[PDB]
Amino acid sequence: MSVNSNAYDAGIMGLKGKDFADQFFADENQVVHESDTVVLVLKKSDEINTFIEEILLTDYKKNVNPTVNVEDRAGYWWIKANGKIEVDCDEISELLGRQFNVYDFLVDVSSTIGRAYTLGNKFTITSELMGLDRKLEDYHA
Repeated sequence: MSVNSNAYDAGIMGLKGKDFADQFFADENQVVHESDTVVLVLKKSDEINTFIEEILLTDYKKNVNPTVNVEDRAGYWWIKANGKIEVDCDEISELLGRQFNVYDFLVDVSSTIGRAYTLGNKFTITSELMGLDRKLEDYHA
């Protein structure tokens, strides 16, 4: 009837504190087998923070692609996309140093998987190339 309860520090070191939760769900890092996904990681600084918000949600949300999904891991942002992605030159560069360049991105950062080619004002990074082996997908003897 009169069951008093005041915290659980007497058992928190065993109840919820001892349930081996660091061995239930892993996925800390899986292996990828021959994938044509568009990947590229950029340092998480006051630079990426803003530009990323714009660049992606501005163009990729308003009109560009529903993919270009970001993933926050240890500290840097994980920008992954399906098929191909393309960054505009004017949004980020504006906040990342107005009148900046285009190849600034994917030049030599943490990593940027995908072929980047710029044209006028807007660079596109591909990671598929339409499949280098579309007709040679298989060849034996």
